[PDB]
Amino acid sequence: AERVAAFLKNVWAKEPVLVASFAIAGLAVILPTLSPYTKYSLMINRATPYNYPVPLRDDGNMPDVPSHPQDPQGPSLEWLKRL
Amino acid sequence: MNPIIFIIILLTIMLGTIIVMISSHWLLVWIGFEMNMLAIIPIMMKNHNPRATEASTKYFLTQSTASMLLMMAVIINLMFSGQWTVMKLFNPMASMLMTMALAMKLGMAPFHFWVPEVTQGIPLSSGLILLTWQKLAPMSVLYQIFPSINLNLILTLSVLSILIGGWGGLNQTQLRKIMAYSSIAHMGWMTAVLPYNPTMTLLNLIIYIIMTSTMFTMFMANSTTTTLSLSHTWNKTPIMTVLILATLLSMGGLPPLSGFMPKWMIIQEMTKNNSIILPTFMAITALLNLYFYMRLTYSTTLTMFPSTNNMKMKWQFPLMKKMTFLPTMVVLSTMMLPLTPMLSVLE
Amino acid sequence: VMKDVPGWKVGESVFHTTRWVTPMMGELYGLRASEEVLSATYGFIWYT
Amino acid sequence: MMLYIVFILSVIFVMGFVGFSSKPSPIYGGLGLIVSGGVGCGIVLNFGGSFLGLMVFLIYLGGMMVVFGYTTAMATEQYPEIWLSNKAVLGAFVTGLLMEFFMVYYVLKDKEVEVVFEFNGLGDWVIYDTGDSGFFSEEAMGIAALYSYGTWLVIVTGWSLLIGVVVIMEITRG
Amino acid sequence: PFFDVQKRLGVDLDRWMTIQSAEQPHKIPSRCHAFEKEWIECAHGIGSIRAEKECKIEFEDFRECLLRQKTMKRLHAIRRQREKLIKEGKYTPPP
Amino acid sequence: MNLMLALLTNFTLATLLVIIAFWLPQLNVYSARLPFSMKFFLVAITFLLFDLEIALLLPLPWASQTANLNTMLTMALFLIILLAVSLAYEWTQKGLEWT
Amino acid sequence: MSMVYMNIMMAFTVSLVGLLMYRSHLMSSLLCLEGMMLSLFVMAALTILNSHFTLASMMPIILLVFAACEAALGLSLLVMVSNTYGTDYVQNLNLL
Amino acid sequence: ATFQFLPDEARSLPPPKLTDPRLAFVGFLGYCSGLIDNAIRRRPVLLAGLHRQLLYITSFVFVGYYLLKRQDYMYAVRDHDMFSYIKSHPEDFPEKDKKTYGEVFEEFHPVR
Amino acid sequence: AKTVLRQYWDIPEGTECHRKTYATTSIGGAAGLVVSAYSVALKTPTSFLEGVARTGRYTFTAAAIGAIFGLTSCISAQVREKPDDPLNYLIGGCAGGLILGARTRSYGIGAAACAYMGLTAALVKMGQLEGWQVFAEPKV
Amino acid sequence: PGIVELPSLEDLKVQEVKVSSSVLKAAAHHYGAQCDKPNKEFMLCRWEEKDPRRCLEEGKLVNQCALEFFRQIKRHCAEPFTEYWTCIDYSGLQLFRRCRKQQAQFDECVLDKLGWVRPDLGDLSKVTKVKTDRPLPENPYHSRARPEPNPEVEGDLKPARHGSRLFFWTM
Ligand SMILES: CCCCCCCCCCCCCCCCCC(=O)OC[C@H](COP(=O)(O)OCCN)OC(=O)CCCCCCCCCCCCCCCCC
Ligand SMILES: CCCCCCCCCCCCO[C@@H]1O[C@H](CO)[C@@H](O[C@H]2O[C@H](CO)[C@@H](O)[C@H](O)[C@H]2O)[C@H](O)[C@H]1O
Ligand SMILES: CCCCCCCCCCCCO[C@@H]1O[C@H](CO)[C@@H](O[C@H]2O[C@H](CO)[C@@H](O)[C@H](O)[C@H]2O)[C@H](O)[C@H]1O
Ligand SMILES: CCCCCCCCCCCCO[C@@H]1O[C@H](CO)[C@@H](O[C@H]2O[C@H](CO)[C@@H](O)[C@H](O)[C@H]2O)[C@H](O)[C@H]1O
Ligand SMILES: N=C(N)NC(=N)NCCc1ccc(I)c(Cl)c1
Repeated sequence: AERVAAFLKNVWAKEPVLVASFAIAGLAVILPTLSPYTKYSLMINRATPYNYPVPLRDDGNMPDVPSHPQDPQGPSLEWLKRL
Repeated sequence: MNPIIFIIILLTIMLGTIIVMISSHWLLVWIGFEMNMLAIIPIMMKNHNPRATEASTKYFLTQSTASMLLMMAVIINLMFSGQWTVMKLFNPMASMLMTMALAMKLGMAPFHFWVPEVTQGIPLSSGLILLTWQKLAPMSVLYQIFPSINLNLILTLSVLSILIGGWGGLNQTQLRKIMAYSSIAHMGWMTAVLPYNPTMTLLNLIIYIIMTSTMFTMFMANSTTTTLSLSHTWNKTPIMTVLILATLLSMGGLPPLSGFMPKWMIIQEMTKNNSIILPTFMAITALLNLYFYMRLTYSTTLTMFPSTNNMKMKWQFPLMKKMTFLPTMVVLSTMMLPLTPMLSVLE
Repeated sequence: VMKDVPGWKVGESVFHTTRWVTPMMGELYGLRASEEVLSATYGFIWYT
Repeated sequence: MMLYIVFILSVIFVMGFVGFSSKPSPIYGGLGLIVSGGVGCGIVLNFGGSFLGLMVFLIYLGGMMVVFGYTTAMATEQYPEIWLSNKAVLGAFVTGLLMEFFMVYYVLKDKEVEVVFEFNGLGDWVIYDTGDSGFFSEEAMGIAALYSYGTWLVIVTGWSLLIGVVVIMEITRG
Repeated sequence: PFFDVQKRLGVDLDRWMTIQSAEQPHKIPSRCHAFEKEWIECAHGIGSIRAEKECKIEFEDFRECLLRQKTMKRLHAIRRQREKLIKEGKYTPPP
Repeated sequence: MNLMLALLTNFTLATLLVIIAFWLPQLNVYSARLPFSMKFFLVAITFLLFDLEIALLLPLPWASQTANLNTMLTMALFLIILLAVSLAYEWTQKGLEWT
Repeated sequence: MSMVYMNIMMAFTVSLVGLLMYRSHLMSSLLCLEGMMLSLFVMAALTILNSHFTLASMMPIILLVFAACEAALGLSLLVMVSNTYGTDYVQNLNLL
Repeated sequence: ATFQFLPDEARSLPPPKLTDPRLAFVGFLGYCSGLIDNAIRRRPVLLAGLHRQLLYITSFVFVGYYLLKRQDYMYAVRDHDMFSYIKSHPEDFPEKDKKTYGEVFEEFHPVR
Repeated sequence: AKTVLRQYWDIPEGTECHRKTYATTSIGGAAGLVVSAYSVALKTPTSFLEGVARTGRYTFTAAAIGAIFGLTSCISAQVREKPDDPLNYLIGGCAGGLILGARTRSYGIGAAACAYMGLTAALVKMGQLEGWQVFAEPKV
Repeated sequence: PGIVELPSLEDLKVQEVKVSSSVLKAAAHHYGAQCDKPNKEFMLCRWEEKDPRRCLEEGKLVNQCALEFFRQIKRHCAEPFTEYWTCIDYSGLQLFRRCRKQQAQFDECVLDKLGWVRPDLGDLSKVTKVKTDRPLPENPYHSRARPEPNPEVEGDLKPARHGSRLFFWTM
């Protein structure tokens, strides 16, 4: 640790541009895994509807699929509106 | 070259070849050839002299041209079938273009001229890669597209390579040019049987590589690139002359040696298909190779050529070259005929 | 136009299948003024 | 007529190829390839390939051909030969144009031609897709997929470019 | 592939781009999706020797969708007849 | 259409200004190797190779719309990191010095 | 086939003939090689775009990247040849 | 199977014996490689590095044994394929009616 | 080649001698042009006219060899009244071999060519009668 | 090949919804809520039948519902709706976010006079289910019978009879 602190101070004095590059590149690699908001990135991308949502042929055994878009069943974007 | 860079470049040569062999997509096949060519050029140039630069340039121009013809065939194939799967091609012009593209990469006659030129101009170890490992990727592609190859084109290419390779070797005193022409003829055997039994293509390829690696390894152990230099071997390492004699007799197809096996099995497959004239003609033409293989055995092992006084100084030092795998390769190059039924592992 | 052409069948498919096939541009506008064909073919690509 | 833009561009494409392929001075040979590159982009743009067309300008013309001309000035030619002064260049250049003119004349006349193979002459617009009303560029979606579907493409492509740097540095060290 | 490492390991290195009826971004279909799908399903598992004979109907339709050679011919043919009558004055286009 | 007219106008005007710039009254009645460093070739080639990989990074704004963000982010960083390794190799092998 | 394929295919053949019929400068042959790549790029893009094969939209970019990298290597050999002889004339490459 | 050296169905076949004459010949080849190793490096051919000579024989036999398994398996598969095809296609392999030599006519060619 | 070769074999032996002689001379001339093309491309002629002379030498020599073979072989079949006889081509093959000896101004080449072309021609006739295959289609 | 069967010009006539895209844009959210059923029936037919000729009667019901939808705006909410879609129409991208004040007026109108509630963010992108008496198509691709597979090779693996049988070898 004490040897590592001396090494970091030496490159801060001599190569501050390179030290900044490596620190920033390290944060790019590491922070996405530690961030509590990285999971919303997938949810938001999933929620964007790029093509028509083709309806399903109701067979009487689909209690979880809504009959109307304003019915309560089906995925909700309430988390997104609050977020 | 730094030894780590040399290792990484060699692994890139192997990786590109492996990409060709595992790919199901024509684009990745083409990438594998592109990757492979990029990594081999520096080992051709590594001695930095005008002859290596000329060889590298000639190799680049040949291989780049074949890569463009290959991609043209692939795109024609896409137009007429709408897919990229590595398999039979769906257009006869695509098949001809790919066959000629792959013939150029292999250095088959009449696209052969670069093989003796390039092999002479590069070191022995680089020539070992060029004439063995570099055959795998194009052969593995021919192994998969053969159902759609034109028979007359493939057999015409095969017959010319056997003729040119045989006549080309008769006039050679350079060992690298002897290997280059020997290689051209052997490719003709490999592709001649391909329309009939690809397994016998693989058998011929593997044995050719084993025998070719043995010769290059033995040339390297002594730093011999010419016939006359090789004729000093008896007065330095007598065992090497015996080993070179046995391998040369095997590369000539003489029974009971290993190199008889691929030609024996190819003759069988062709005759099962009522092909008598062609295998007969190929076998007789292969006697041209036996002549200039025997000539090397005369000047290397079966006679004793004049020596020089400074040779005495060499007696005091041992061989320090690695000669990696040589004892195994020479035994496999010469003593495998009793195990011929083992070819079924290639099925 | 093809009433008297010998051996012509009107509206004959070029496909063995009887499945509906989406018509290409020539099938729809093959008999129409070049201007509408310009708009239909290159209008979007040429719109700023 | 503008309906034949792609055919007309393809004619200029070919004439530019007869230009640099006849091999004038590589200064002028480079110019002909540059014009063909631009014309080649024009063809691609009229098939909905906006991104692909622009990469030709950016990478082919702006990148590779810039380096070609750069190297030409350093190691090939600084003073160009007068264009078509050589008889071989003039003969091939005129020979190539002559074939292209005849290919064009008969296609326009008959609305088809058989130059070794049979080609149609109604107009390239005929084969175009008639339905389109997605809210996105399909080409862009396909290219963006290089990072989701094409992991293996990215690995081998990136490795090859790194090896290119390593290899070229070895090659030129001497 | 020469060595089918991809199937052995269950890894998809490059099968995803081989055909046009494979999964596409945002489920964007190719023009000939139905024709490629029909031909592939016909020829599956029987081998190319049998396929070249027994799936010939599906493959010709697929090639017609890919290159539209019969369709372009039929249009090119109807157009000649039209121009003939217009020139000979026995036909008049509708408004 | 509008784009072709804009391009034609720009270069047509540039042509006219140039030829006019060359013709005005006056009122007068009476193939080798450049001695140029290998270093400048390597700059051009290095620009080319770096430019080719920037071509592969250009689609990233679209790729970030993907639901497969784990893979996209890994591949994007993998590419940029290999781009940095290329620079570090040039750098440590003295490919960036001018002396 | 469509009109365009005639001329694009003709363009590829012209550059291939140019490639196979050398003159003197090695750079001229390298230009014919890159001309072939260009026509392959256009023909690939047209086929992929017209069929609306979405995932292959990337293929032409991959082709351009690898061919440019191959071109960089070819240029490196050209300069190394020119450093040896002072010209890029291919008739100097006859030691072998 | 797919890209498998020894698929699972191969385990139904008898293994090669460790006294197989083909495996013995492979071991002899391994022994010959050991002697050639000594000869090229100018060691005493018979005595030098018996530890190295032993690994030559062992490596050949170990690899040879597995190659002989796949060899015998591939011929078993060929035979299995051949007999299945003959059973599936009895019309192409009719049980021909066989005549005795008293019934069949053969021309006589005197040797005089 | 397929078109010309099929024309030669379609004509029966010993009938329409001139039609046979056209097929062989056309085949021979094409072979001579092929040789000239490679010779000019690989061994560069000193001048343009020298290249034209070389093409004429090879092309006429090959055509002359083919012409005499077709003439000699078909007359012999007609004169002998032996259509399906390999010996007619043996006579024709040797006659063509002699012309090569004449064109190259050598008796040795003429003697060798007679033997080597004569046997080759006779074997081609046996192959036609017996149905021997040179490029056999894969059967098994 | 047969004849491509086509409906007559009289089968293809229906009252059209001849309003500009900014008008459709302005009413789209309420249109999605009100005309969902005939709209989702028609889209089910199209992805099931894969044939425009097979869904023309559902297609006409799509128009009839849209015309009745727009007549209800005309009877009670014409002036607030015109102010709104004119605001949409001004924008070159037809942006909702630049018109919230006019949207609110049009929304307070339909809610009061017609009872219409604007669907929430995410609602109109839901997959729904429709009860259709139209039978499920059997062979929408018009597929031919598939070729019969090659006979399956089966049984017990036995050693090769007398080994490899390669020439003289006994194993
Ligand atoms: C089993 C099934 C397969 C059967 C096929 C046959 C395989 C045989 C080939 C095996 C593989 C090659 C290995 C050959 C072993 C050679 C051993 C040998 O010849 O003796 C070595 C001897 C050593 O010489 P030196 O270094 O000086 O040490 C001793 C002091 N004088 O060297 C010398 O003294 C040099 C003497 C001059 C050379 C004389 C030349 C005649 C000797 C030829 C014998 C080798 C024949 C090989 C050809 C194939 C045989 C069929
Ligand atoms: C030369 C080799 C260079 C290789 C460089 C590789 C660098 C890769 C660094 C980032 C890789 C992982 O990056 C990120 O990790 C976090 C871990 O919480 C993942 O996790 C995040 O997204 C997932 C999606 O499945 C959510 O379910 C999860 O709740 C969320 O935390 C991200 O999906 C991923 O994008
Ligand atoms: C050395 C220069 C190389 C230049 C390469 C330039 C690329 C040229 C690409 C041409 C592709 C055309 O490919 C060719 O097209 C026609 C069009 O139907 C195909 O079709 C033709 O032959 C088949 C035979 O069954 C039938 O469809 C039909 O008789 C005929 O139309 C050919 O089978 C195909 O070989
Ligand atoms: C030069 C060094 C070479 C080192 C090679 C290292 C291994 C490279 C492996 C890359 C492929 C990994 O494995 C493959 O990748 C991605 C996830 O990453 C997955 O593919 C993913 O992207 C698209 C998006 O739909 C689909 O293909 C698939 O639905 C999805 O899972 C594949 O289902 C997986 O099989
Ligand atoms: N004869 C061909 N051309 N091809 C081919 N290998 N066909 C397969 C016949 C075969 C032969 C040996 C074995 I062992 C097996 Cl399992 C199968």
